[PDB]
Formats: sequence, C-alpha cells, structure tokens
Amino acid sequence: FHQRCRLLEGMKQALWLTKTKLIEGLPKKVLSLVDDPANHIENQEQRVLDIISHARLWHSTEDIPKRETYCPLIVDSLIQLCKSQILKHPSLARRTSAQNCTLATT
Amino acid sequence: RARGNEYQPSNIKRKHKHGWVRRLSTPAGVQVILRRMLKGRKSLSH
Amino acid sequence: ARNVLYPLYQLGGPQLRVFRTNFFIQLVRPGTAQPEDTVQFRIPMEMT
Amino acid sequence: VARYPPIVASMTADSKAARQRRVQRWQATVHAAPSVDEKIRILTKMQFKKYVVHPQISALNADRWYQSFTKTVFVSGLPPAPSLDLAALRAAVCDCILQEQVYVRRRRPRSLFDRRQALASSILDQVVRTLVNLLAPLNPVLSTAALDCKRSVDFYWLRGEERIPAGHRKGHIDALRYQINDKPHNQIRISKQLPEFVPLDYSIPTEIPVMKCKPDKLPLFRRQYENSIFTGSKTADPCCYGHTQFHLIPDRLKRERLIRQNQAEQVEAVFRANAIASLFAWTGAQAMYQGFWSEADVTRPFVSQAVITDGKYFSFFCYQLNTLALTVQADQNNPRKNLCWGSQSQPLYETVEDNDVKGFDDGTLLQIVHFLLNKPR
RNA sequence: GAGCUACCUAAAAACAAUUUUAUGAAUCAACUCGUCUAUGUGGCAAAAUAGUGAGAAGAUUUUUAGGUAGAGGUGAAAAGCCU
RNA sequence: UCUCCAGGCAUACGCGUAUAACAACUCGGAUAACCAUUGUUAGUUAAUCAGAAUAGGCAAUAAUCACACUAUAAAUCACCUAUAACUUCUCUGUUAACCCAACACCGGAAUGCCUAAAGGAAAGAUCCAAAAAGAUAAAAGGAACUCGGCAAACAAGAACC
Ligand SMILES: [Mg+2]
Ligand SMILES: [Mg+2]
Ligand SMILES: [Mg+2]
Ligand SMILES: [Mg+2]
Ligand SMILES: [Mg+2]
Ligand SMILES: [Mg+2]
Ligand SMILES: [Mg+2]
Ligand SMILES: [Mg+2]
Ligand SMILES: [Mg+2]
Ligand SMILES: [Mg+2]
Ligand SMILES: [Mg+2]
Ligand SMILES: [Mg+2]
Ligand SMILES: [Mg+2]
Ligand SMILES: [Mg+2]
Ligand SMILES: [Mg+2]
Ligand SMILES: [Mg+2]
Ligand SMILES: [Mg+2]
Ligand SMILES: [Mg+2]
Ligand SMILES: [Mg+2]
Ligand SMILES: [Mg+2]
Ligand SMILES: [Mg+2]
Ligand SMILES: [Mg+2]
Ligand SMILES: [Mg+2]
Ligand SMILES: [Mg+2]
Repeated sequence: FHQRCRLLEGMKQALWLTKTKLIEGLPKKVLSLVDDPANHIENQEQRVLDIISHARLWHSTEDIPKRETYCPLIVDSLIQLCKSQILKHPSLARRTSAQNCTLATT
Repeated sequence: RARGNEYQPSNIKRKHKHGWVRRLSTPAGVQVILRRMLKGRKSLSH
Repeated sequence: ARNVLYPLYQLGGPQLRVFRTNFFIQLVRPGTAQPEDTVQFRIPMEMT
Repeated sequence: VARYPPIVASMTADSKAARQRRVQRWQATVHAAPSVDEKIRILTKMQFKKYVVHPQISALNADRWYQSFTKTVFVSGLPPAPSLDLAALRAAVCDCILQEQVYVRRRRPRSLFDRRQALASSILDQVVRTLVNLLAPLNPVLSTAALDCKRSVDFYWLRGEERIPAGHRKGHIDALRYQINDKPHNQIRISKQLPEFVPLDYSIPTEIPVMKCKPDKLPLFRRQYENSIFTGSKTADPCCYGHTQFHLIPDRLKRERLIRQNQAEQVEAVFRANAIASLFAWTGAQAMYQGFWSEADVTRPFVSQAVITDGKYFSFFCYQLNTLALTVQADQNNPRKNLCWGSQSQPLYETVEDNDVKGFDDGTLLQIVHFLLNKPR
C-alpha cells in the first residue's frame, strides 16, 4: 500500500487490515486541553484569518495561487503558529520535525 | 480579396515537402534528383 | 585540432592528447569598449 | 499688475523641454494617488526592455558592478557600535545538522549532482526554524514575525540613461531599467520597523565604483516581462518590514569549484554581490510599500539584514536604504548614498563524522543569534 | 503541387462593458465578414480606399504541424474550390 | 524651441547584414538634403532567456475564483516494486527601419502588456481658372427629383404584402 493507493471501501477496509476499532470523536483528554482559556493564544482568531488570507492570496505575485502552493503553506503556517506557545510551555523545545520521511512495515 | 501572397514561408514546411530526405523517400523522388544531377544544377533540392 | 578524427571515447578510456595543434588564433583590437581585463580573440570555428 | 503667462514649456510640443513637462504630468498622478497599490500600478504598468540583475551571479566583479546599479558603498566589517542558553542553542544546531546527514532517510535523490545541495538546503532550513523558536523566549518579536521559505522578493528601479545605438529610434533618450527577481531561501518579516544602524545622510570617505563600460560587458542581458515590486507578501499583509534573510550559494559557486576555474578572488565577491542585490531589493520594495518612491526620497532609512552561506561557511551583511532617488533627473544633486556593511565568511562546522560535528565554532553561532535578537525600539 | 484554397486529425490560443437570463438570446468594441453608394480603373490595390452595413460564448475566430492529388481530391452543390 | 497627428514596446513564424561608424557621390531612393545606395572596417559575449538508463505493477470521481450550484457536449510524466550508475558547464539562437505582395506597395501578418512615458508629419515654391473629387453652410418650399427617397438629412420612428 502506497500513497496513490485508493481503497474502494474507504475506512471499512482500512479497519480490517489494521485490526482496529473506531471511536467517533477525538479523545476527551485532547479536547479538554483547549477548552481551558489558559491555552488560548493571543489574538488567535485574528492571526488565523491572516494565515488563511496569506495562504490563499498574499503569498504569491499571481492573482489566484494554485493548490500546489497553499496547502503546504497553510499547514506550515499553522504549525509555526501553534509552535509559538513555547513561551508559555518551555517543554515544547524537546521536539523537532522532518520532511518527506519514509515509513514502512510488514 | 487581393491575391499574390500565397507563399507563407515556413522552414519546417519547406524542408519536409521538397527536402533531401523527402526526395529520397520514393524512387519517383530519387529520379527527380537523378535528372537534376544530369542537367548540372547548383542545388539538387532544398 | 581541426579536420582530424577524435577517437571515440567509452567508459575507462584514456585522456585525449593533441600533440600538434591545428588551431591558430589572432588577437584583435575591440570594436566596442571592453573592460580592462577582457581580451578579444578570433579563433577557428571548431574551437570551444 | 501684468498677469503674464507662466514661462514654461509647451505640453504638446515635440521638444525636449516639452517632453520633460509631460513627464512631470505623469509623476503628478503618482503624487496624488490615494493608495500605495495604485501608486505602484501607475509606476510599473508599462513594460520596457530591462536588464535582469541576478543576485547569485558568476560574473566577475559583479559586486562592484552591482554597487553602481544601486549606489551602495561596501564598508568592510560590521555596522558601527543578554543571557543566552548557548548549551541549548549549540546542542539544537548540532541536532539539526546531525539528524539530517546521519539520521532521516527520505528517498535517495535521483540526480547525483544536487544531493549535496539538497542536503545543504535542508540543514539551513531546519536550523533556522529551531533557532527562531529557541530564540523566541529571549526575544518575543519573533513570535509576532512571519517565517517564509523560498518566497519571492522583487524590485524594479530606473538608474542611468542611454542613447539607443541603432535602429529607427537611434538617438532617442532611453532610461536604463534594472530589475531583481529573487527567491531567498528563508526570510523573516516583522510588522515593526527595525532600528537604524547609522544616522541618515551619514557621509563616508569611500565612493561608489564607476564603471567605464556599459552593463552588457559582464554577462547581463535584457528582457521585457512584468515589473513587480514585491516584498515577499502583498501590500495587504500586516507584516511589511524585514528582519533577516537566509541565502544559500548554489553549488556551481561553491569555494572548491571557483578555485579550479582559477577565479580565486571571487570566493568572497560572490557573497558581496548577493548581499547587495537581495537586501536592496528587499529594502527597496519595503520603501514602496510605505509609499516612498524615487522622486519622494525616503524620510526614514530602511534597514535589513542577511546571512549568506555556501552550506558550511557563513557571512553576514547589513544594509540601509538611504535613497530611492536613483535616476538622472532625481540624482542631480543627491548627496545621500546607500550603505552596506559586510563580514568575511566563517566556517560554522569543519565536518561531520560518526555522531559528532567536528570543528564547531561558537563565534559563528553567536553572530547569528545577535542578528535574530535585534528588535525594534 | 493542399505554405493559396475545400475538408479533416492532433496540439493550442482570443472574446471588454452592459441587459437578459442560463441562451447557435440582446446592445456594441477588439475581431470575423463583405449589403449598399461613391471614388479608383496601367489604380495604393492583377479586387483597394472612404463611408455605410452583418455577426461578435458560438455550426465562433485565429495560430502551429500533419493528411486527402487530377480516370483523382474536397464540397452546409456555386459544376464551388485544389498556388 | 514651436505647430499638429495618434497603435506603440517586446515575442513567435519569417528575412539574412538591410544593423553601426567612416569614406565616396557612378548606380539605388521614383526629386533634394541625407542615406536605406557603393566600398572599407566593425558587430550579436548566458548553467538563469531560448533550443537539442532498464523491467514490472496500477489509476471510477473535469473545468469554470470550486465552496454553494446545478448541468451536458462528459472534458490534463506522477506514485509505487526491483536493477544499474555515484559530484557536471559543452554546443547552438541573440544585430536592423526586417516578413508575404515584381516596388521604401493606402493591402496581408499571431500572442503579451500598455494607450502616450511610446511613435510620428497631411503642405518642394507658387497660385485661385474651367472641369472633376471631398467637407461644411442654406431664403421660401419639402420628394414637386428619380426606374426607385439612390445619395443625403436638425430624420434614424409605424404599420403591410
Ligand atoms: Mg505567385
Ligand atoms: Mg495562411
Ligand atoms: Mg518622443
Ligand atoms: Mg497546413
Ligand atoms: Mg466549406
Ligand atoms: Mg464577453
Ligand atoms: Mg466570407
Ligand atoms: Mg447588429
Ligand atoms: Mg440580429
Ligand atoms: Mg451572440
Ligand atoms: Mg445548382
Ligand atoms: Mg492556379
Ligand atoms: Mg545604416
Ligand atoms: Mg556622413
Ligand atoms: Mg515608388
Ligand atoms: Mg553601406
Ligand atoms: Mg534557460
Ligand atoms: Mg532583438
Ligand atoms: Mg510632409
Ligand atoms: Mg497645396
Ligand atoms: Mg449638411
Ligand atoms: Mg438649402
Ligand atoms: Mg416611387
Ligand atoms: Mg438609403
């Protein structure tokens, strides 16, 4: 199974292959983390709108940027915004990222 | 309208139609070359 | 060298040495204005 | 009380004075233009054949030529003149370098020539991201900043005039158009303007090199495409000023290749040419966003920084955009010249073996940290 | 001999503003065409010029390369076109 | 410097030195000045502009700001599985007022951007004749002109076969 592979049955086939049971909705532990206003970022709503506007219009000289340049930008921008919480939580300094990694199993 | 400008030069069109490789493709074209060599022509084709 | 055969090169071939060279070149006065370092030459058309 | 008509040239006459008055009429529309975007549109709506300046260029002595195109004086050294977690920053920088070469897999490249360049690009990209985050607690400005990778910075300006040498327009006056279209590897854009490195109008003994010949002698050709003044983001972007630029020298221009080509002196000239070209384009574009253009000289100098590397070595340059009035009409009696300060290249790390980076020099890391920590007043 | 022209294949490009609506509909440029009058008539022109007119999101126009050849080709048939 | 006109700069196809300076004043420009002409000398500088490894496996889901919205004419190598090779800058295009029309032809010529910041000059000097061509103005009348309201009009509205 590789990137381009498309399962005809969608989720159901994936469940059978990996022997997993599906629960709808994120874990309550994850959801409750952002319900606390202490985790809320300053000007969160405004900054997100700028990122969306930057992602789709302002980043390229052209008029209508193509999806080959604003789906990576939107995700990269948000991660570089969520990663601004190092000020509140110094523990976030213990992580780093990579690009186009290779994962395989048998 | 106004005639006289039928010739619309294109080097790709010219060489394909009356070129060396085009002439040699058929024996009827090779006999065009053979006669031209007999006469003494400066240019045997395009 | 010009008007001579260059041996065909395939993987692992020796280096090509031309002991006596047919390329003869001449230095000309620039037609336009050129930087002090720049120098103009007229060379055989087969020279790289 | 005789209301004489003004002693000015006719608008519609076919004369040099009449032509000049018509030019002033066009400039008037720019002056009265309501918004910056309309100002830029009026300036660049017409496209003429323009030299294409390349910040990363192999031409000999491109640095000196680029100064004349920009009127930038290169002064060697740094501009005239807290607690840091060096263990964390030093360890983090090593992690990015080591993680990439020793660890991580990806799919081994196909072309056998860009592998080292591809490896060099990723270490630079990752190191910048980590430092921005790791330096964020020390400087909160980076949190408000925007980090862009491989975005486009453009600037189109007029400097000098020439008489058309041949054709039907022989002898017609033609301005010399230059443009810079650049894609800096990494850049930081901040809303607030950075502090000045020197008071505006500061005079220095050094003078711009004057080139006898035309710009075509060093390989530099002309094309007619869209003129664009772009700061890496559109005018609507709240973040319009600049903080620092990261540039990667291409493989062809690396130290070893130049030595074999016998152009040893160009080892550092390559760095100077890119720094002058890119920073002027970035700072120059910023001024247009604030509304300043050639006739209306910038009241407040614009300052930006850049760091240029070949993968291993690093050199840092500082720039100040004293003037945009780089035209024959607007440069008649202009005593202000742009100032650029540069430092020699330093090797960040000698080489990597096993899981340790050999020959790591803290001085290079300290200088990078100082640039990132510079903040608006 | 299909670089003109009739037709076709493939790869492409152009179409503002306005009103309808959701279109081989409307007003009208670019653009395509060529109803009428006038001038010209060895003419600017071996078919043009000045006005006036028709279409202008479509059976649309245009570009590039290729194919069909005379006992033939092509033809929304004028015995029309094929330098 | 003044007066006035309003398709201009690039690209492609094409053309092939018509480019530029000097010198000539035979020829060419339908006349002169000047050269587009003659002779000699020069010229257009690119890793970015432009042009020129193998064997398998397998793709239901247009475009139009693609979200909503529907429709019908049903609509552009990649990614994997293995083998092979492990560090490069050569070559060619680049000039001009240019091409198809025997012509320095009121004709034909595709795309990009812009509409004067770019590009240009209708009159060699004279003169005010007839005829001819074009533009504008008209007392009274208003198609009485004519094959016909052709052309023109301060009109450009209505109905019919
Ligand atoms: Mg003929
Ligand atoms: Mg044709
Ligand atoms: Mg002019
Ligand atoms: Mg054809
Ligand atoms: Mg037909
Ligand atoms: Mg339309
Ligand atoms: Mg017709
Ligand atoms: Mg109509
Ligand atoms: Mg109609
Ligand atoms: Mg219609
Ligand atoms: Mg019939
Ligand atoms: Mg015939
Ligand atoms: Mg000449
Ligand atoms: Mg002369
Ligand atoms: Mg003539
Ligand atoms: Mg000559
Ligand atoms: Mg290229
Ligand atoms: Mg050219
Ligand atoms: Mg005249
Ligand atoms: Mg007269
Ligand atoms: Mg009248
Ligand atoms: Mg009358
Ligand atoms: Mg009657
Ligand atoms: Mg009538």
